[PDB]
Amino acid sequence: MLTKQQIRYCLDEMAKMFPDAHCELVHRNPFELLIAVVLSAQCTDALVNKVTKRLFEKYRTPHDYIAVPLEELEQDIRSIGLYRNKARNIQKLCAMLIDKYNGEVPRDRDELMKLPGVGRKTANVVVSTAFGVPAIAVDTHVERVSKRLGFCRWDDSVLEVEKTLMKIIPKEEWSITHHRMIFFGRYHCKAQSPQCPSCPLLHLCREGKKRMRK
DNA sequence: AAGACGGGAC
DNA sequence: GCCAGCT
Ligand code: SF4
Ligand code: NA
Repeated sequence: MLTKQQIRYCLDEMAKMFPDAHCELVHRNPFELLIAVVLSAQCTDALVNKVTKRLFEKYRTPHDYIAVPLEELEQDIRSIGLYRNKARNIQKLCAMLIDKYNGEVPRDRDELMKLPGVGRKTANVVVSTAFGVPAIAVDTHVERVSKRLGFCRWDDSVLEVEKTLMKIIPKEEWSITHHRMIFFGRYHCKAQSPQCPSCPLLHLCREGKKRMRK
């Protein structure tokens, strides 16, 4: 594992490759963000944006979603994949907003997790992006990056990764940091073929060196 | 707690 | 013919 100073180093380095890193899910309000992320599970942001482009014009409120039969909503998000559970989740999710959350989107991370299709990662993205509540959402790109660079053990839970990062990054930079990591991994340290050869972090990256040899 | 859910880049 | 998080 890397020292805290080296992880701070690494992050700072990522903050130079991606100064304007941000959430790529296109949204206009917390409600649209929430649906977007839910639709995100095991799916590219690019594709989600492609679909919500039209989806968010037909549906704009929790009442709009629960007004149509499951079938319809399913076809509206057919391209996404996992559209059955997602369609059922969204409708139930919208019902809850109405029944227990005064028709709005709750700003409490744990509360969000009560929503179907909304896990910790999803809940963290929402509080942080929509509500400014510092939080580190650990997703495929954050987990991989953390593990290859040695931010943590190759065997830690996403939760352990989250706690690890929280211990390091100042509360004030969790969100932005998280975003830079996503970018660093989505666009550089890519799962399929990482750009190790030109990686500013190859010098302290066990995964890079290992990949360079092989 | 493994398994089930279901367009794009090689 | 691997990559993008509830029961
Ligand atoms: S060296 Fe390679 S594997 Fe390590 S962070 Fe850079 S691109 Fe990722
Ligand atoms: Na949930």
